[PDB]
Amino acid sequence: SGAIYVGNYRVVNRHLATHNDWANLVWEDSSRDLLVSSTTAQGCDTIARCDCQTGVYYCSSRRKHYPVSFSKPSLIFVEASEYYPARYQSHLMLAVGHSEPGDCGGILRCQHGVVGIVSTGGNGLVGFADVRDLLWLDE
Ligand SMILES: Cc1ncccc1CC(=O)N1CCC[C@H](C(N)=O)C1
Ligand SMILES: [Zn+2]
Repeated sequence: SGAIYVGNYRVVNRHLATHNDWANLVWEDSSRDLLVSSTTAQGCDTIARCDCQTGVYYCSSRRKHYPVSFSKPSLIFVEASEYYPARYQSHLMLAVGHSEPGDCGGILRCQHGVVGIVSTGGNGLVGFADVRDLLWLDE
């Protein structure tokens, strides 16, 4: 689990969104596994605006942060789960690293700020849903 809080927005994995997230929906994209809901309180996470391919991610199944090299956001084939049939997920970044299903929502950060959140995994490869292109998160 996990979320990004920026301005009056909450960014979460779409497959983990709550009834409150859907009742205050701002934007959602099944192809990216992203959902953004509105908040009353103001968040102060910083979103990275860059093309960094190195960063650090939080892995809750190990209570540890790991440094990783990751690919640029792209369309990647993702196996079926209880939340989606087999499909291509867009804006996804892969790295060699550990993850388990409950790790979804852990933040990936570079020197510029928040890059994305864990969204997929398996076979020792972890995938992060990018948020750097969502320029509206700051206004
Ligand atoms: C994160 C993880 N790590 C290892 C094994 C398995 C997983 C879980 C995983 O990949 N999923 C399940 C939930 C929805 C995901 C999606 N965006 O389609 C795919
Ligand atoms: Zn960066």
